[PDB]
Amino acid sequence: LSYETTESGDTAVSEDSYDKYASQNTNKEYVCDFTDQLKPTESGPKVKKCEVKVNEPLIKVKIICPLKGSVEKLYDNIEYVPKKSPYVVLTKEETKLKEKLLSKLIYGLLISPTVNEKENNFKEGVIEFTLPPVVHKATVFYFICDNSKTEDDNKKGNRGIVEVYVEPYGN
Amino acid sequence: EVQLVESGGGLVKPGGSLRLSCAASGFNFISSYISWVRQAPGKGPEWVSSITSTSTDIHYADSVKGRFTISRDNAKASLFLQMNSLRVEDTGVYYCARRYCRGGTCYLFDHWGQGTPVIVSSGSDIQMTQSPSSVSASVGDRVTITCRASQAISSWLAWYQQKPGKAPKLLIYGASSLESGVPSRFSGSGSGTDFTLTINSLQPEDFATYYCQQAARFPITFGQGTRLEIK
Repeated sequence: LSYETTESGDTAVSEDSYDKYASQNTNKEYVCDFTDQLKPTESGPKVKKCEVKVNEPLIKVKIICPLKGSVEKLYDNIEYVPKKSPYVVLTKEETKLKEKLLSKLIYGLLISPTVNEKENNFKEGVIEFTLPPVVHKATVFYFICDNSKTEDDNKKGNRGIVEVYVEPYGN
Repeated sequence: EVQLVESGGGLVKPGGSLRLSCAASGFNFISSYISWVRQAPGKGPEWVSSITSTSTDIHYADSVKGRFTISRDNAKASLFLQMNSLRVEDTGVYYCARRYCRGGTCYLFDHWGQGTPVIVSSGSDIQMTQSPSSVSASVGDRVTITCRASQAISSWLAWYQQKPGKAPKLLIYGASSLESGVPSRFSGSGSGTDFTLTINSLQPEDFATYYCQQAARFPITFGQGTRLEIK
């Protein structure tokens, strides 16, 4: 671990310039899908920020990140961080993001080894984790699905950010 | 029972036209990514064209751009390649092969059709090199095939087996990972630009041609293959 990056990175973009949207909540399971949000645009590289706000128990979080070659030429230099998600996340230490094991952050958290019979890892498209029934103190951690370095003609991909703001719930 | 069947092959003269069709059965065609892949005489496979399931994003190879047109019909689980302004270099077997994601990439092919031949006659990119060109070897020996890329591709390299008369079949992905069912004698190794395939003990069924393929960046690319012959 011990990898270091920042929200803005090389995009040279401010938080006010982000295009912020909330997760498509689907009953117990909240979802942040970047399938169509990161394709190279002419006005790129934009920044898409998906905000997941869990204020209730036993919420499953699912994050979709398109893969190298799912479509041709449009996700070639795609990178997802942390590479060992969801078991590793990103926290705000100082103003620079650092890697942390998610089980240390939240206790009782349950990560299924497989998702639809394939590994629970961004390398297979999607990651999932089920928050426990009790969270004692507010926690925030981030994921990254960044296609900003992918260039097609004059277009450039976007950088995807997943903010997971968990508030205290339970006794 | 995944099945892809090609049709439309024939003989045409330079400048002529032809139309290929691929019939699919045994899987969800609406969620599948299917490409056309041709193999000319004495050459390894060459990606030609692909189309997303929604038909929104289409891509062609440079050699066939402006002369070929791809299309699909989800309801009838069919894929069409309309070939116009055909040239002698367009001669070869034309496959339709499904795309699947293995490891990190989806620049890999799961199932191939039998291939419909196309005869055209009247009388920048990653170059993959391979070595040797052919080996003949006894049962129980050790053979090592090499594959060199013209650009860095990390471990995004696959190996395909093509037994005489049949389509290729993926054996290794990620340079060193074995697909389901591949025997243990098959070994993969390498990273960056130089890669290697090794069969520790040659059994009679290993008789075939082995192609390497970079799954790193568009466009997909194969090597010229290495023929392996068991004596």
